[PDB]
Amino acid sequence: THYDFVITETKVTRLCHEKTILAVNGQFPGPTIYARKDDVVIVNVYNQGYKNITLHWHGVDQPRNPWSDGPEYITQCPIQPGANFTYKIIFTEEEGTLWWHAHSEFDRATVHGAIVIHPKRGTVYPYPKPHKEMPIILGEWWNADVEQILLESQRTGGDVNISDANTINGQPGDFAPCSKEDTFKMSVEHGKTYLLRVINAGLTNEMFFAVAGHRLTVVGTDGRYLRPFTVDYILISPGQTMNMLLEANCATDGSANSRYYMAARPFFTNTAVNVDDKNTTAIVEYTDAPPSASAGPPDSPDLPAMDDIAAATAYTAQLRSLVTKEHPIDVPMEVDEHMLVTISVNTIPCEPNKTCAGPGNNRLAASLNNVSFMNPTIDILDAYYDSISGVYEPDFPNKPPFFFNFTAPNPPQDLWFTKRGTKVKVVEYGTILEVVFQDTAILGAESHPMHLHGFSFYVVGRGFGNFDKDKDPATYNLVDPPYQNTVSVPTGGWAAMRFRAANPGVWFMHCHFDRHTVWGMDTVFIVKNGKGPDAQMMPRPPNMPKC
Ligand SMILES: *[C@@H]1O[C@H](CO)[C@@H](O[C@@H]2O[C@H](CO)[C@@H](O)[C@H](O)[C@H]2NC(C)=O)[C@H](O)[C@H]1NC(C)=O
Ligand SMILES: *[C@@H]1O[C@H](CO)[C@@H](O[C@@H]2O[C@H](CO)[C@@H](O)[C@H](O)[C@H]2NC(C)=O)[C@H](O)[C@H]1NC(C)=O
Ligand SMILES: COc1cc(/C=C/CO)cc(OC)c1O
Ligand SMILES: *[C@@H]1O[C@H](CO)[C@@H](O)[C@H](O)[C@H]1NC(C)=O
Ligand SMILES: *[C@@H]1O[C@H](CO)[C@@H](O)[C@H](O)[C@H]1NC(C)=O
Ligand SMILES: *[C@@H]1O[C@H](CO)[C@@H](O)[C@H](O)[C@H]1NC(C)=O
Ligand SMILES: *[C@@H]1O[C@H](CO)[C@@H](O)[C@H](O)[C@H]1NC(C)=O
Ligand SMILES: *[C@@H]1O[C@H](CO)[C@@H](O)[C@H](O)[C@H]1NC(C)=O
Ligand SMILES: [Cu+2]
Ligand SMILES: [Cu+2]
Ligand SMILES: [Cu+2]
Ligand SMILES: [Cu+2]
Repeated sequence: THYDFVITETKVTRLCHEKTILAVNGQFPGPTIYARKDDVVIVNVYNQGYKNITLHWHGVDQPRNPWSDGPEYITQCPIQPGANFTYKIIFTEEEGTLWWHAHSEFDRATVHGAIVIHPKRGTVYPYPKPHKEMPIILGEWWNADVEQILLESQRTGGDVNISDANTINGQPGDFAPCSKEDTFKMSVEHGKTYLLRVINAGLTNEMFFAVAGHRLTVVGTDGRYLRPFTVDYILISPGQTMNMLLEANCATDGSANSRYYMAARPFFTNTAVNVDDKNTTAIVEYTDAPPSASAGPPDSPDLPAMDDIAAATAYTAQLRSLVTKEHPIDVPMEVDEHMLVTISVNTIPCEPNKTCAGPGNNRLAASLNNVSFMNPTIDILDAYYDSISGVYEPDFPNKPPFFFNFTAPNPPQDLWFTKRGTKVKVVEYGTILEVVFQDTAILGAESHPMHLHGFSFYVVGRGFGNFDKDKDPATYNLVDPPYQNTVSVPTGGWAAMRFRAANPGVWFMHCHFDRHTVWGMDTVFIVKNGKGPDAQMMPRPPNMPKC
């Protein structure tokens, strides 16, 4: 239950391009954290790299413990080069696959890895024990330094350059230059069942994923078991994890191919904007098969087309929490407070005496309820703890300031603009929230993977168009809604979720597309202390990084 994570400058080559990246213990992707349910894991982080950095344990509630949550300028100031910081990871309700990643600038492009939470001693999976288990991390690679990719977009105000490759476990696969020799491969035996722990650690796109010749029985997401269902492909958004069983029963007598492509490719609908639409591949190989069976290329799966919204919708519609005596559910039935949160990509005016590259030669930005989040220089949590004025404003609104036909295509150019601010939403301990995410069509309808630190939540409804507060709740799933930490909000639509705010602390909420995070598609919940020691935020650790 103890790890040393040294942030290292590491030389890595992909697509024949060598660069120095930040990595953890010289590994890209980084090491897997292994835990069992309810473990407490300690990670000593030594920053031996060239820049400020933080780490985040994605999907771990961290009850009463925002100090170890990681988001830069939200719960901590950064770990400076040459400094260290000890994170305490408190696992509670989570069982399944999570992941960890840098939470500073675009550093998670290379600084990320898996978290595996096994059933605790004396318990077992709700499904037959898989023969083997394999993390499958989907990601992106840029040939350029990712710091330079970010800085350039900061300077121009235009869109972030697309990645040069999509990757599986850091490897682009068979169809990228200088990549076929090191394509990720996994061995399977006929008749055995394998648990694929799929993590979308990319920065930019939701992804379709499939394995040629093999159906996938999805059994969990975001650390919570799902009602099992079997499919030919999945959709997975950045931030999400999805666990699924693969049954390796293809013929090993030579009558069938012995190699099958695992493949992923974006789900992306904005036909106006560029995208890294390159597929990424890995190989599932039946090892106990004759050498003649691997003669030709591996079989390829049918992936949905990149703009196939129906295929995305059809996968997401199947997600339901597993509800059993061993795995019960607690859907909040009586809501204390409703929020409607509009999600938009925006512009702000270009700074004086400069030309910008965003829409209308303005600067790109993003907003929640038309507030474009701006990081403070004293982190929110310290400001909250020490009652430091002039850092944040506790009046993030429950509703957008101006109602309009949110999802009507091509809104007028005046609706592009937003306004920066550092606003948070303060709630009393135990408040039951229904948060309805509403995509707008400003600068293009787009599916946003909204993520809440400190909590998972029940996704009780979703639909296309404008959420109707007087009709859509009538068909909410209040019985077994999926319990997620990151929700794919529909393209040009809405998603409703509920949770009890019973974790005292300072909790970031943001789109898990990093470009939208930096552009300001974020806010913060401050959950006040309740009554009782168990409802008290932990005290500040002695060696928090200085601001
Ligand atoms: C989001 O906020 C921006 C900035 O406050 C709003 O844009 C302003 O709109 C008013 C008229 O309502 C103009 O007088 C200002 O000049 C605008 N500011 C600009 C263009 O920077 C925008 O209307 C809001 N959008 C919403 C609420 O959807
Ligand atoms: C790395 O992080 C540190 C801590 O946030 C930054 O140092 C602070 O910079 C602000 C300017 O915004 C000063 O007001 C503080 O006095 C600094 N605190 C220190 C030095 O402890 C530093 O700027 C960051 N580096 C980069 C490149 O962003
Ligand atoms: C739909 O919102 C976007 C608009 C734009 C428009 C950019 C024009 O400069 C870019 C984006 O990044 C991929 C967006 O996510
Ligand atoms: C880590 O940082 C602390 C300062 O907070 C320092 O005292 C210590 O020597 C550093 N190195 C370790 C713990 O190995
Ligand atoms: C981003 O892409 C453009 C090509 O569209 C290229 O000119 C530019 O150099 C790229 N930026 C970086 C930092 O590589
Ligand atoms: C991936 O893309 C390459 C290049 O377009 C294509 O030849 C190959 O068939 C694709 N693979 C799959 C599994 O779709
Ligand atoms: C900077 O912008 C102002 C306002 O548009 C303009 O009057 C001034 O000439 C500019 N400075 C230059 C071009 O050096
Ligand atoms: C809102 O916009 C949609 C899409 O154009 C349109 O079908 C609908 O009629 C509009 N609703 C109202 C009330 O104008
Ligand atoms: Cu995350
Ligand atoms: Cu998170
Ligand atoms: Cu986050
Ligand atoms: Cu987004």
